[PDB]
Amino acid sequence: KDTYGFSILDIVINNPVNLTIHFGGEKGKRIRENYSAMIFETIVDGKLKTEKIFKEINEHSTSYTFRSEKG
Amino acid sequence: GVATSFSRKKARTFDSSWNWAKQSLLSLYFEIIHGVLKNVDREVVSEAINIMNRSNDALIKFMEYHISNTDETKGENYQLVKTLGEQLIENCKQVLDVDPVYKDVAKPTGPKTAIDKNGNITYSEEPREKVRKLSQYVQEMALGGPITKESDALDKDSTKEVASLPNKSTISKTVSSTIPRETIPFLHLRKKTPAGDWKYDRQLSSLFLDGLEKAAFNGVTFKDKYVLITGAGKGSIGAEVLQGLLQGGAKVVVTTSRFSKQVTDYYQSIYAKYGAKGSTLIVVPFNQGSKQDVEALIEFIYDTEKNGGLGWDLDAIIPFAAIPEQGIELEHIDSKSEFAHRIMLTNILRMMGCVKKQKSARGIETRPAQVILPMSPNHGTFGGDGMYSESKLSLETLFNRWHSESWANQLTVCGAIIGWTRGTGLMSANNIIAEGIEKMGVRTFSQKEMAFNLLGLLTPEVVELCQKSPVMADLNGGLQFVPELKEFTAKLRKELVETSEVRKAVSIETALEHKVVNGNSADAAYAQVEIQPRANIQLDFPELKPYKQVKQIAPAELEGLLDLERVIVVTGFAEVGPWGSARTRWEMEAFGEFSLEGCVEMAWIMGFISYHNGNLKGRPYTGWVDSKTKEPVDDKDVKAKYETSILEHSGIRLIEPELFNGYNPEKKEMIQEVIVEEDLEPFEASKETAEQFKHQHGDKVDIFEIPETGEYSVKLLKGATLYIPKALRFDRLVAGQIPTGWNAKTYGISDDIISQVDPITLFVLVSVVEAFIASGITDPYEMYKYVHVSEVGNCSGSGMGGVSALRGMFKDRFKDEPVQNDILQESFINTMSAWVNMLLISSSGPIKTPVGACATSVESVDIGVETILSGKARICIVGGYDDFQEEGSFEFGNMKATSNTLEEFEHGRTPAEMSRPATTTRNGFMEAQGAGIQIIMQADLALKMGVPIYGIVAMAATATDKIGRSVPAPGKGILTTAREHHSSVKYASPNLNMKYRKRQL
Amino acid sequence: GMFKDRFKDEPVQNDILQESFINTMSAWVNMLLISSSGPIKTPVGACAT
Amino acid sequence: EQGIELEHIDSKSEFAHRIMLTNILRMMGCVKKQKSARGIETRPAQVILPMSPNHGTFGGDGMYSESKLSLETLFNRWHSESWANQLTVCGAIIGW
Amino acid sequence: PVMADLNGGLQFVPELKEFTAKLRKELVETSEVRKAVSIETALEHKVV
Amino acid sequence: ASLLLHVLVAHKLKKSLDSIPMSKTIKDLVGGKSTVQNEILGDLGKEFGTTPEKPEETPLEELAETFQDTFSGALGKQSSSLLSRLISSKMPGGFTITVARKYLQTRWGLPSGRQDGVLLVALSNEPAARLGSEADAKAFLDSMAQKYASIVGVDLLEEITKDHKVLARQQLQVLARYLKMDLDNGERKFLKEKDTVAELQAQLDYLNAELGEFFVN
Amino acid sequence: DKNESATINEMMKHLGRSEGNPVIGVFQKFLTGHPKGAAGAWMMNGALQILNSGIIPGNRNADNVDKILEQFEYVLYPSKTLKTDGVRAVSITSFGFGQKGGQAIVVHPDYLYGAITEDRYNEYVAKVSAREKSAYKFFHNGMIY
Ligand SMILES: NC(=O)C1=CN([C@@H]2O[C@H](COP(=O)(O)OP(=O)(O)OC[C@H]3O[C@@H](n4cnc5c(N)ncnc54)[C@H](OP(=O)(O)O)[C@@H]3O)[C@@H](O)[C@H]2O)C=CC1
Repeated sequence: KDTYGFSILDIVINNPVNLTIHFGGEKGKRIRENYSAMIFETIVDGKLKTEKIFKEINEHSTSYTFRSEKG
Repeated sequence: GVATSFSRKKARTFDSSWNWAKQSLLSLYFEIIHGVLKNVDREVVSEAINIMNRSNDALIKFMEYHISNTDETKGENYQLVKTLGEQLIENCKQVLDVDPVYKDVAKPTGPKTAIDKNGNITYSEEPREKVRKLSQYVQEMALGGPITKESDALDKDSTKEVASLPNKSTISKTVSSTIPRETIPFLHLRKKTPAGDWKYDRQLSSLFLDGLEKAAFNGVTFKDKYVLITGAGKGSIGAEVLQGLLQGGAKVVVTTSRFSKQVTDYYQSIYAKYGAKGSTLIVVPFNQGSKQDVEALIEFIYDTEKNGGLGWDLDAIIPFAAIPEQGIELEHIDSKSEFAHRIMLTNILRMMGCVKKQKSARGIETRPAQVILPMSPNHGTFGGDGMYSESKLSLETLFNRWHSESWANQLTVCGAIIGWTRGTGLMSANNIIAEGIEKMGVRTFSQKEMAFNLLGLLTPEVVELCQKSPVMADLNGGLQFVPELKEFTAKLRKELVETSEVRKAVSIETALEHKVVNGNSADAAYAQVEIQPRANIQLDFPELKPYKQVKQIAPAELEGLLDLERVIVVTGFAEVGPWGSARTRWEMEAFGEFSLEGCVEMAWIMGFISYHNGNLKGRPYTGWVDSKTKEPVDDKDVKAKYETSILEHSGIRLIEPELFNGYNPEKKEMIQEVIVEEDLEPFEASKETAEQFKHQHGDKVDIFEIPETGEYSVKLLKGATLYIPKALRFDRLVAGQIPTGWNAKTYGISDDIISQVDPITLFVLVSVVEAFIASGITDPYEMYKYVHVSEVGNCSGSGMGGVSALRGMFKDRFKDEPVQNDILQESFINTMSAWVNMLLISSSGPIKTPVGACATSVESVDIGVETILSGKARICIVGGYDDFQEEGSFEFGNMKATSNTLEEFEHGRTPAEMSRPATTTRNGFMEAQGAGIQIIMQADLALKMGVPIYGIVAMAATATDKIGRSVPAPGKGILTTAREHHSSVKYASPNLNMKYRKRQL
Repeated sequence: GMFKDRFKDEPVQNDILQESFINTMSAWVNMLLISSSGPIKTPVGACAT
Repeated sequence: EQGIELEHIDSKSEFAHRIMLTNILRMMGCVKKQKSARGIETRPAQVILPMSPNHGTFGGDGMYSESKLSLETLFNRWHSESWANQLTVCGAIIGW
Repeated sequence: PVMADLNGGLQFVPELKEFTAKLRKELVETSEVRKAVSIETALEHKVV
Repeated sequence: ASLLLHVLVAHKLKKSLDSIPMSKTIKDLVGGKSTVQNEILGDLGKEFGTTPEKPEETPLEELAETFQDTFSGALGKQSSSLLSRLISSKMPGGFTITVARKYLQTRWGLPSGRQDGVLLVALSNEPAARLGSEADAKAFLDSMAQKYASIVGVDLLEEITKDHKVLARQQLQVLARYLKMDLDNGERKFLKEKDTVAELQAQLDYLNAELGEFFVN
Repeated sequence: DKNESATINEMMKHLGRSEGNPVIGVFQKFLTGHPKGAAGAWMMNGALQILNSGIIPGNRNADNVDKILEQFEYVLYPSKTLKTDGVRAVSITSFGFGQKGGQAIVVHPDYLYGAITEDRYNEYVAKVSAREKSAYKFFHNGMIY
C-alpha cells in the first residue's frame, strides 16, 4: 500500500481483471517515484546503465494500468 | 420544493459517438453543395474540429469514397467540396490515434445597447473590434487595461484554416512576460499571504495564463476525466462548460431539474455535435435542494454496474445550480430564499461530504476530485439579492477547512470567481447596462468566454497546483476596482430608461401634431396594404425535366433496349394513418412541423374547420369556418387556433376510449364464473326467454307463470352458475391512432355503407379513392378506355382485417347484443377488396388476396408484379390495411410483443418517445391503425394514359426462414436475394455489360 | 381463445394470436418439414381459397 | 457543534445554521416591519452581531464557520438596501 | 457600519490549528507520563 | 424450496409432478419454444426474487439449492394466485380455500405450513373440469394428502347451532333491509380513512427523512 | 433490430459495395407506430417521397444507437432530416410473423425516361400535364363539398 499503491489481500480474495494505479496528491506522487526508481544496473564492462522497467511513467503520468485476460 | 425527483431508471446515457460523425460529415456534405455554407464560415471550421475529434479507421474510408465520387464538371460547388474534403481527409489521418481536443473557434462577441428614435431598447451581441480570436482574448486578459494600475486564415479561407488544425503551435514569446509590470491581468489566480488575506500573485497567475494560451492554440484534453456538473440548463455557463467537457473527451454527469422530452432532445443534440471519441454524457433528473437526491446520486455514480450504478469515479465536481431571487430584501427574506440557501450552500456541502464517504469505503486516496465552486465578487454590494450573498460568502470558508479537516485527500477545492457573464439566468435581466459598465475598463464576458475561463481551471498545470494548496481564481475584468458599483449601476440604467421614454413620448406627440395640422385622411393614403396568405393544397406530382436533361442521367444504350411492357410502375398512392394522409405525414416526418397547407388539411381531416358558402349574418361568405361554433377562421389563423389541438390528438398518444367503442385500457372487463350459495330473488321474464333459462340451467333454475300479466317469473336456486363481471387493470395504454375526429363522412361516404360495413373498409375506400387522385384518375372508369375490364386486378389483403367483426360474432352474440345478421361477410380479409369493386372499379381482373400478418404489403406488391408480367392484369391495386381493437392489443401483450406502458413511465418516457427503432433501450413496438394502397401499372400503359409515374418497382420478394419452434422469431430468409456465385470472379461477364446487350438486340 | 376464452377468463395459452393467423398453418409446414426459402405468398378466398 | 466534519454535516448542523444565521436575518427583518408600520425612522436599532476570527481555521466546527462568514455581508447591504434607517449593524469580533 | 475586532492579536499567529494541537498533546502526555510513572513506583514500593 | 419449484415448473409445462425429473434443466424441457422460456423466468423472478446468473442452463436440483438460502415457509406472490384460481374454477359452491384448510387439518392432522404443501401437490394434478358434489371435493383432497406424504415422509355438536345461528343472522339482514339502515356504513367510513392516515404518514415521514429528526423535533 | 441490420450488412457485403458507402437507414415507425397490415405500404409511400424530393428523414427518437450495431459498417443510422441531391434507389424490407420476410427496391423514375424517345416523351409530358391540372381541380372541389 505505502510504496506501490495496491493491497495484496484484495488481489487474492476477489481476482481483478485490470488494476489501474492512480497517482493523486502527495501520497500519489510519493507512490509514482517508487515506480520511477525501477532501473537495473549490470556494471557494463566498467559502466553503469539503468533501464526503467515501467516505460511511460514520467513526471506527468497520473496513472498506470496492470492488465491480464483472466486475472 | 424539497420534493424528490431523482430516480435510477430515469438516467439517459449517450454513447453512440461512432455514428454522429458519419452523420455530421454527410450533413456538412450537402450544405456545401446546395450553397448553405460557404468558404467564409467559421462554423465549418468548428464543424471540422468535431470530426477531427472523432477519427476512426472506418471514418476516413467513409470520407475517401464521398470525396472521390463527386463530379466537378457539373457545378462550382462540386469543386468546393473536394477542396475542403481532401483537406479534411488530410487532417484526420494525423489526429487518428491522438486524444481529442477542446478548441473554441467562434468570434468573441461584445455588448451593444442601441435605442431607436421611436424609443425602443434593443440588446444586440456584436462581434468585437480587435479581438477576433480566443488567442486575441488571451493577450487582452494579460494586458489588464487602464484601471488596473496597482501591483489567421479564418474569415477568408476555411480550407487553409482547416489545414492548420492538426499542427501544434510552436512559440517562445511567453504571455507571462506580456503582463505589464504594476498591472493585474484580467484573469488572475490568487495566493494567501501569511497575514491571512488573499492577494494577487504574479507567478501563480502566469502559470494560469500561459497554459490558457496553449488552450487556445493547441487546446485542452480531457480524456479519462470524470466530471460531475449540476445546473447545466440551456443558455447558461453550465451548458457551455458542458460543450467544452464533451468536446475534449470527458465523461460527464449532467443533472437536470425540468426533465421532459424537450430537454432530452436538447441533450441528444449536444452529444450528436460535440461529443468526441470516448466521451460520454448522462442526463439524470435531479433536485439539489433535496437531501435525499444528493445522497442518491453520488451512490448511483460510484455504485457498480452489477447493481445498476455507473461504476465510475470523479475527478471534478461542479455544483452550479441556483434559482432566481430578485426583489427580495431583508424584511422579505422568506421561504423562497430559505429554500435557495440550501441549494447553493448546504447541499453543496453534502455533495463534497458524500463523495468522501464513497472514497472512504473504496479506500481511494490517490485520486482527488477538484471541486469547482462558483463564487461572486459582490457580497451585499447589489441591492436585494435575497440571500444570494450569504450563500456565496460561506463557500470561501472551505479553503481554510481543507488545511484543517480530514478530507484533504479526497477533495481539493478550486474556487472560481466568475465575473459578468451576460445571458445567463442570473445576469440576463440586465444586459442593457453592460455596454456602459465597459466604458470604465471593466470587462464583461459572454458565456463561451467564461466557458473558456473555467475550463482553464481543469488544465493539468492547475490541476496539479490544486493538489498542493487551494486555488482561488478571480476572473473579473477589474470589476472590483470601480467605486460604488451599486450607485454606478442605477446611474447607467436611469439614463437609458429615461432616454428610452423621452425619445418615445416626444415622437408620439409630433405624430399627433402631424395629424392635426394636416388631418388624418391626407395621410390615410400613406399607409400600405398587406396580404395574408391563403392555403393552396397541392397534389405534389413529380417535376418533369426536359428530354435533354433526362438522358444525361440514364445510359444512352437504354433507348430501345428495354421493353416497357414488362417494367412495373407505381402510378398512385394514398394512406390513412395516425397523421392523416400521405401528405400530412411527410410534413411531420421530414420536417417535424406542419406548413400552412398542412394545418389546413389536418383541420379538414379531424373536422375542425369546415367550408361555408352562402350568408354569414346577412353578408355573403366563402371560406373556412369553425365547425363547432360556425364562426369564421382565416387560413392565417388556422395555425394559432388549432395547432395545439391537432398536436394533442394525432400520432402516438394515449388510447382514447371514444374511438374504440368504450374501451378503457385501465378498465378491461372480464366475467368470472361463480356458484350461488343461496337462492336469488325472483325476476320476471318473458315466455321465450324464461324457457331458454330452463333448458340451460335444468333443474336448478325455476320458472313459473304469472297469472294476470302472462309473463313468467324466474327464480335461481342454490347450485347455479353466474358470471359476475370484474375488471383488470391492463398495462398497454398507448397506441398510434387515426386522429380524433377522423370521420369517413367528411370524404363523402354515405350512411348506407358506414352503418353496414366494417371500420377497416372505411380506411380502405378513403385510401383507394385518394390513390387515384394522386394518379390523375378522376373517374375510375377512365381505366377502361385503354384496358379491358377483365384486365384490372385487385390484389390487396390484410394481416387480421376485421377484428371489429369477429367480436361481433364471438363476443357480441354470446352477450346477445343486437348485432347485424351478416357480420361474417364483413369480417373476411378478401372483403375489404370487395367494397373497392362494389363501390368503385367494376372490373373482372384477378382478386388474389395476400395475408402476411406483419408483412402483408410487400407480399402484396410481389403478387402484384407477378400478376402484371404474365399479362393477367394491366392495372392492379396493391396495398394492405389493419384495424386496431381491444382484444388484439391484449393478446400481443401476453406475447411480450408490444411494449409495456407502465415500465416506460417509470423510465420517464413520454408517449411521443416510445416507438424507437435501433435504440440501446428499445423494449417493443407500438401497434397502430389504418391503411395504405398503391396502384401499379405497366410502364407501357402509363405513358399511353398520361399518368404520374412515381417509381419503378424493380424487385419484390418474399422468403421463409427455416426449422424452428418459435413463430415470432425473425430470420435471414430474405438474405437469398443477393445470391450469386463467386467461383469465377476473374473476368467480366459481357452479359452484365450493357453495350453488349444492345449489340445483340 | 382470444375473444371468448379471455373474457370468460379460462386458462388459455399466452400465444394464441400466433396460432390464429392464416399464414401460420404454412409456418408449421416450414418449421416441422421443408426448410426452404422460397415464396410464402398466402391466399384468402373465403370459399375459393 | 463538535466532532462534526464535512462528511458528518447533518441535521444538527442544519438546525444550527438557522439559529445563528437565517433567523438572525428575520429578527433584523422583522423589527423593520414594526418600524415601517409605526413610521419610526428617527430611532435606529444597533444590531450587535457576534463574529469570529476563525472561518474554517479550527477543525470540525460543523457549520459554525459558514454561519459566521455570512454575517459579514450585512455591512455592505446596509449601504445598498432600504433598511439603513431602522437598523444599523455593529459587528463585534469576539476573541478568546 | 462599525466592525469591532476584539482579538488580542489572535490573527497574527501562523498556523493556529497546528499550534493548538501542539500545546494540547504536550499537556495531555505530561498528564499521563507523570501519572503512569507514579503508579509504578507505588507498585514497586508495595513489593520491596 | 424443492417442493415449491417442482410445482411451478410442472404447471407451466402442464405436465405431472412425476414426468419431469429435477436433474434436468429448463432448456431441455421446452423444445425450443422461446415464448415459454420467458414465462418460466417471470414466474420464478416473482416468486423468489433472487434469480441466479444462469437459470435457463442450470439443472433444477441445483436451483432449489440456490432458492433455499432465501426462502423459508412463505406462500409468496405467484404461488398464492395459482392456488386461489384453482379453488375458483375446480371446487364446488361454498367450498372456498378456507374450507380446504379446515378439512386437511381436522381429518388428516395437518397444521398450517404442512397443508400449504398439500395444495401445491393438488395444483399439478388439477381436475379437467369442476367437481360437482360436495363429497367429491373431499375425495379429491383425501387423494392428494397421501400423494403429499410420499414426498415429505409423514404417516397420518356445534353443527346444531350453526344452522340455528344462520337463521338469526339471516333474520337480522331482512330487518335491516326493512329499516333501510346500512350495517356496513361504519366500516366503509373506516376503511376509506386508514387511506388518509397512511397518506399523511407518507407525507409526514418524508419530512423527517428529508429534514431530519433533529431539525423537526 | 439486430436481425434487420445484420441481413442488410450481409447482402451488401457479399455483392461488393465500396468500403465507405453505407446505406442510410430511415425509420418511419418512430412517428406513426408499427401497423401490421399497413406496414409495408407506409414504407412504400415513404420511398416514393424520398425518391422525388431527395429528402432523407430522420428517426427523431434515436437518442443512442445501439453499441452492437457498430459491427455493421455497411449501415448508417441518422436522427435528422438530410436533404440530398438525388436518391437513386430505396430499399424496403418487411419482416413478419410466421417467418414472412421480404424486400423491395424502388428505382428513380428518371431511369424510365431514358429508354423513351423524344417524340414519345414530349407527347407524354403534355398528357400528364393536362391530367395534373385536371386532377387538381377535382381534388379541391371534392375536399370542400
Ligand atoms: N452567471 C453569473 O454571472 C455568475 C454566476 N455565478 C454563480 O454561477 C452559477 C452560474 O449559474 P448560471 O448558469 O449563471 O445561472 P442559471 O440560473 O442559468 O443556472 C443554474 C441552474 O440551476 C438549475 N436549478 C435551478 N433550481 C434548481 C434546483 N432547485 N435544484 C436543482 N437545480 C436547479 C437550473 O437549470 P435546470 O434546472 O434546467 O438544470 C439553472 O440553469 C450560479 O451558481 C451562480 O450563483 C457566480 C458568479 C457569476
